[PDB]
Amino acid sequence: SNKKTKLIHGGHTTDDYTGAVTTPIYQTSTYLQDDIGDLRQGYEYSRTANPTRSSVESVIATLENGKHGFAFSSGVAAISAVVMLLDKGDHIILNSDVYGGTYRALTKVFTRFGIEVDFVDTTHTDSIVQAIRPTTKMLFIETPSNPLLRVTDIKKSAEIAKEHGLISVVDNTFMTPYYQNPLDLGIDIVLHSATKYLGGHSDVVAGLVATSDDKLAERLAFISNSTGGILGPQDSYLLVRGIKTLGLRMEQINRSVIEIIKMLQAHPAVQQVFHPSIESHLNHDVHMAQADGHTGVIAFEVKNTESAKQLIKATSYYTLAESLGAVESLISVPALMTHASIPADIRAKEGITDGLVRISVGIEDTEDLVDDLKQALDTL
Amino acid sequence: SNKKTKLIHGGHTTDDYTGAVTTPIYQTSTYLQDDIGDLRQGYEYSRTANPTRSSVESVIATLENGKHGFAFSSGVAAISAVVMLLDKGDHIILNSDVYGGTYRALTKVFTRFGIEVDFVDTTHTDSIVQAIRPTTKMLFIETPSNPLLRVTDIKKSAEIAKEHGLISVVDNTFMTPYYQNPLDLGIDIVLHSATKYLGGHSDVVAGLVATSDDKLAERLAFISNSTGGILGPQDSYLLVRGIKTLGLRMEQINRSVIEIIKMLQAHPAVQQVFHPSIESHLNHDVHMAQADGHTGVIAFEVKNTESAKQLIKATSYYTLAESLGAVESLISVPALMTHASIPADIRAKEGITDGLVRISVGIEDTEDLVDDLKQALDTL
Amino acid sequence: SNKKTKLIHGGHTTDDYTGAVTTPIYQTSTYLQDDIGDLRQGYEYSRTANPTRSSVESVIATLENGKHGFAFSSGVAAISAVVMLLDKGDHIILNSDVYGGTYRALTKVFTRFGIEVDFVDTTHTDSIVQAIRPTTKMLFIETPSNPLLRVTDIKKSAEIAKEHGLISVVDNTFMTPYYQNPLDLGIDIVLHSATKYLGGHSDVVAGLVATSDDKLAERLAFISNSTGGILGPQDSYLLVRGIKTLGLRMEQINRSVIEIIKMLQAHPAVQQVFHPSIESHLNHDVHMAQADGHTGVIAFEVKNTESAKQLIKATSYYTLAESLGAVESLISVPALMTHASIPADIRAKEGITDGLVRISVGIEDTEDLVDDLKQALDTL
Amino acid sequence: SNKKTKLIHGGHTTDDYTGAVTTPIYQTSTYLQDDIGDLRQGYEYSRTANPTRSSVESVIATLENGKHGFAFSSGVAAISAVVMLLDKGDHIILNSDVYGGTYRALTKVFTRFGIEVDFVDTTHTDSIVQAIRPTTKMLFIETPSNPLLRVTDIKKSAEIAKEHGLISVVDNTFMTPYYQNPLDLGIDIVLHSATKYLGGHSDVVAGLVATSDDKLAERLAFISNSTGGILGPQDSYLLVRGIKTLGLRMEQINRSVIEIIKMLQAHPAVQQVFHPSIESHLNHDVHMAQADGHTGVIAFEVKNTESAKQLIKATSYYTLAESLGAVESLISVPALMTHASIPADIRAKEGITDGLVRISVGIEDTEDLVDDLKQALDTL
Ligand SMILES: *Cc1c(COP(=O)(O)O)cnc(C)c1O
Ligand SMILES: *Cc1c(COP(=O)(O)O)cnc(C)c1O
Ligand SMILES: *Cc1c(COP(=O)(O)O)cnc(C)c1O
Ligand SMILES: *Cc1c(COP(=O)(O)O)cnc(C)c1O
Ligand code: NA
Ligand code: NA
Ligand code: NA
Ligand code: NA
Ligand code: NA
Ligand code: NA
Ligand code: NA
Ligand code: NA
Repeated sequence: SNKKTKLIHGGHTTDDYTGAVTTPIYQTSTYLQDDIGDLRQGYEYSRTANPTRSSVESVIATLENGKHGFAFSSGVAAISAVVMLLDKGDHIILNSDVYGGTYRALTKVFTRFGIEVDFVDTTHTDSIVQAIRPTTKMLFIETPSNPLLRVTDIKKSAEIAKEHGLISVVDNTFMTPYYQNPLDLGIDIVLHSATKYLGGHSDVVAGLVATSDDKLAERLAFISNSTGGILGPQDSYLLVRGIKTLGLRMEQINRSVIEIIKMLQAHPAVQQVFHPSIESHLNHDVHMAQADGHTGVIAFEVKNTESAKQLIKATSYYTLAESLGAVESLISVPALMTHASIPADIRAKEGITDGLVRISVGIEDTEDLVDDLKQALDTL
Repeated sequence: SNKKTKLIHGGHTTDDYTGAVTTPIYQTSTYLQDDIGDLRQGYEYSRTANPTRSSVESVIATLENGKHGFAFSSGVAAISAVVMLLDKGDHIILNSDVYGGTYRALTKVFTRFGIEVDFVDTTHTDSIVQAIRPTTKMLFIETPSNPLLRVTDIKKSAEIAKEHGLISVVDNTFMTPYYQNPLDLGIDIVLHSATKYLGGHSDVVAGLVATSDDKLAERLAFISNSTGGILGPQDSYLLVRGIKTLGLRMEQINRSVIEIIKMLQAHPAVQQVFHPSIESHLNHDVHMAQADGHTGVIAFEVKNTESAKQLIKATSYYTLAESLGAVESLISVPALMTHASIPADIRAKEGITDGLVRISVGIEDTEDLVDDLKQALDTL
Repeated sequence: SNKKTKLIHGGHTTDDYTGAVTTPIYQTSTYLQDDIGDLRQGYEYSRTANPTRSSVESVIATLENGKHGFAFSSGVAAISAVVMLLDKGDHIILNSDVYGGTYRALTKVFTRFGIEVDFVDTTHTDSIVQAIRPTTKMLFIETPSNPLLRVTDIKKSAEIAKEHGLISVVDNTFMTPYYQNPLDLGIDIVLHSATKYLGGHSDVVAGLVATSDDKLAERLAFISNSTGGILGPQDSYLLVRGIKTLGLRMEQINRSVIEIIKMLQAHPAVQQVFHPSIESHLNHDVHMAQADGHTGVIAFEVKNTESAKQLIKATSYYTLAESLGAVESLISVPALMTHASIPADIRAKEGITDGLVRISVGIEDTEDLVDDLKQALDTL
Repeated sequence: SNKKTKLIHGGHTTDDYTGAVTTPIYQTSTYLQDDIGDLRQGYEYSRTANPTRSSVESVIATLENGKHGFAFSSGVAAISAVVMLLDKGDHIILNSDVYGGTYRALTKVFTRFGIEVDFVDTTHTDSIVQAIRPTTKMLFIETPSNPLLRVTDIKKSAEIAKEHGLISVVDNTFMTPYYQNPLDLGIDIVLHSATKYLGGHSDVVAGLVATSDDKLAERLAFISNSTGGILGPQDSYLLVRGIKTLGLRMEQINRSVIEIIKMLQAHPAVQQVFHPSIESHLNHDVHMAQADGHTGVIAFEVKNTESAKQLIKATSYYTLAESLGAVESLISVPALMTHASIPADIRAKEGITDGLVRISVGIEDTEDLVDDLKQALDTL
């Protein structure tokens, strides 16, 4: 019914056989057949299907109001499976600032296979309409994006994609199914790095894909069985487990995000703050129209590299590590950690200043996180 | 020193920190950094590297006398990573009868990306030399093959590939590193479905790749990090564990294989038997030159479909399931289970008769397995 | 600092070696020694200590403001370890209505070893003072208790125990360290069935013990190493993981508990309601003095057995199963499931009527849980 | 049929529901009930029973030709459960040189509960008959024992126990069910530290108990459910897995043991060698009558402490660690590691000289292990 209930009771996450209230971990590769071709419960080889992976697929299908779910060994494995729906000569439109691993896969792997790619600022959807070529097959958007949290209108992207015969894809990692459901907005395929909020405990690398489209689902299933980037049963189980607390975690994170943003906007050592909840943020109205909460990723500007490093060292509760969506609050400097390969002046032009800090808000106490960052900002 | 010792002490499979005599299971996704860019032990994100996966990679590199190892979420994920070394327009030569999942990936996925593929009978290596096009980049061989155990000369394939500038790849699943080491024979890349003998307990779906080539290793690492078909830590641990008993298991299996083949050749209800140990087998001398033992996969002909099904039902210790390399002995009918999509007359032409039976010998008692199959054959 | 922060950053739950932000799972039994007796990090045999178990012990010590932690294979293993601090002829005072497994262990196992036991209504602490014999060594209390949630004054029990030289023990399962810390109130030893709220996901059977007493800790360590009821590394890891969300879960549960109690008190098909938050509840003031929140266990009276069974069948979000502290809301009938062995008239005398229902509130949406139970109560 | 077959197909280690050829890992604590008291498959709470633990219990019952199996969190947890069959005032006869953890539990824990214990040299069974008191309830023997491998006649111990109404128990760790089956010889209860050979990979701490006695089984079940020293599902699964290779491992170990003993007896730096295969060993005939193979534990005398330490440092394939039954060969000095608490002169009197070395033979190559130890012995 309501979301926190659906998180607990949605999907199949009990054992029909023994009644176990948690999904059994089928650490197995093959299955007995009573007669050639007669499978007791549909299973014959774990690559093709595994009952624990099936459980987590069922969960992500349910939570995104889709019909079919797919678990891959990582977010980029999910993304590659989706891109492999295309053929050489086909063309993809993506938002200009996609995740660096997505960019790296597309421009360094799939263009070698004849996939054509254009990166486009989708904060104006007419920019998509201009980018459409006769060969364009796919529209792939993240919203909001990293690390500047640019918002793209999901419903209009869906309409554009429908009118031009495009497979529409949304990378919904930053919002999770708890706050944003692209399938409800006409999108064909939604995916996630479950490594982030869904697993939620920094202990699983996984990707999840959902669709309501039977034919796209058949093609994704064939790709996943042929290229084999499948999530194992232990990790599927840990995903199912971590998703149970997703609503509580996201809501704690959102409370903290509101307070932290008030603090950041007030503080003199902080310049621009990037987050879709700020009403002056580009496409704020759009985000509130397609989502009923916020991501825990915030970026803000301190003065320079040394200010940023001092910030990191002076916090007690912000941890320096890769990834986002942990229980811990994480802190990073994109210009040094994710965009250090881009030349400095291009970084500056794009907004990736040396003092740009990205925090991923965790589930620590709101007051502690506000106070800790402030006292660290006070030391500049 | 000797192989059973190297299986126990080869690779890094203890914890340097605590002294744990088994590899810790790093069920983790990210790692603390003491300063931006300073990684305590080289780890920063589990997709890129994970210490348990690193352990199993170290093992497969050691066992194949390579320098670099790679663990993927399945055998076909390893194969796809290797194929993604190529670009559109490049061409691959494979043995005509490759594993059906390899064939399916190549002809249904990678040709859509402009990879050109020719399937060629490599039991005569000059057939490779004829198939070489100006665009040919890769030579990929299984030996022995499924389900008829056709043998390909690995060292000559390596020489051909060297002389023509081809990346040479051997799928070494059926023999394991215990009996056959393609890298020692000049091959550039060796891979395995670790789902089969290496894991050895029917409880892990995994692939493993080894190379001594620094530049090929860099490209494989980049592909694996960008497309993300990585083996998880729990499965890496179970692989490391199962590999410990590989020598003992393979040797039990080989003893059983010798006895079972004597029985099969003697029995009147059995016609042709396919296995490289039979001296009349094509390229028997070649196999004995490149290997010092045998695969546990045998195929043999009974009269028809009903004979085969009666065989399956009458055995007590042969289990009907997919996969091979279990502790259990497995039995299957290719014509119904792996080649049922091919038209019947093509099946017949290729040797896949309705009565062709494939067994994968397990580690049960030799006498029990010989006697059980015989009494089942006696009921025809 | 504040509790939700301490839950994330309290204890040692990262890897010092690799920087892994989660505790590695040391699925290992023994450890290399560089020289006889020189242990790299203190480990020599997993029964005696295991680094994953050490992590969870560190967590429970931190969360209870103790100094030493101990993980056992179940709550009753923890309880038995504590009771084995005593010698034959020694005497224990417990609250009259202890958990049935505690009662069963004490009266059916440990009295056969000469441990003397008296069950006493500790809601009046002077009742403890009367029960003190010259042989009395231990005072063991649960608060609040099952299934009627009787409250015992922890601080006065601590004072009594100090003055009479008793080892004081509190079973703190129902409240968790998040709401009640008996060690801060003078108690010598606190324990938990971590099977319930701490693990919190119905997927671990475990016990946890904490103390600040060095000498009691030495004796508990010796007992645990000699009788061997140790929690394994995988379960220790899952405990550490589940404890991260304990504050969020308990707080969601508490919000639901307040609303559900308002509903129950209003409903005509419900008679008495048992929960320490009700101001007419015996020792309500005491509970609010020793705790800053509430357990999720509520009991209430419907009319009879058939009413109770109809309730169970008519709910959509209350699940019929054993245990408490799940993410799911659980429902049970003590008179049939936990006290069916007691004669009916004794049941009635004790308050365990046929229509006594026990719910353990989960983390589903508050409104859904209130509405679901009401509409089920409406069908009576 | 034959033992290696029974190891693979004995017990229930597949999933009836999905056909999974390996036991699912029920990482769960509780089970749904369709109606109050109606359990779908007999499960209601994992402490009481868990389907993965049930699988391993089934295996150990099968392998010991018993009827009931029990998995505990460690060998000493199994031993304590068995001892808790007794009441205060009851008396136990054990062999004089029992495992130090058994001795420590009995004399430091259970005597505090009024259990009386006598340690007796059972290599002459009439020594048991003399030790029998009117209060004697249990006869507990290890054979062969640690570290001097003293052999006790199991069948005569069974007869004595029957005639005097004693519960007879054999700790069968060192021999495993593969070579010695005390239940077939009249013994009431057999147990194991599965930490050693059965798990076989140094990655599980576990105990296993088997019996054919329905009433003893009821009492063991009640004890295990009340005191709660249960083996978790992940460890139960790893036990089931490791037991598959037990025959192959034990047989490799036995081949190595024969060769290593020839070498040791020949070498001039080695004095006495203790192992039941040596024909001059006390009760050699008895051992060959009750077993059809050998333990992998050997002890032998070098000259002194410095010789022993030089031996340890000079080997390449003998690892210094606690425990036995690994895949690795392990080496230890009892006088320093397991008997360092006993005064020196008592050590000497008992045979625990400073130069007494204990090796546990692993599954490395036989020649490597013989040669490695010899060249290390050559450096003295
Ligand atoms: C309430 C509920 C739903 C409803 O899903 P919506 O499409 O969001 O209304 C789905 N699944 C479960 C298990 C529920 O309890
Ligand atoms: C003996 C030994 C080797 C030797 O490897 P080969 O190339 O086959 O000679 C390698 N690693 C370990 C651990 C060994 O013990
Ligand atoms: C704040 C904090 C504490 C403080 O504990 P209290 O005794 O409750 O004040 C302890 N540990 C950590 C990690 C903390 O962050
Ligand atoms: C052969 C066989 C047995 C026979 O057991 P024994 O008592 O040793 O003869 C038992 N179980 C299985 C599965 C077997 O295959
Ligand atoms: Na459900
Ligand atoms: Na649609
Ligand atoms: Na090693
Ligand atoms: Na080479
Ligand atoms: Na910490
Ligand atoms: Na105190
Ligand atoms: Na079986
Ligand atoms: Na008997």
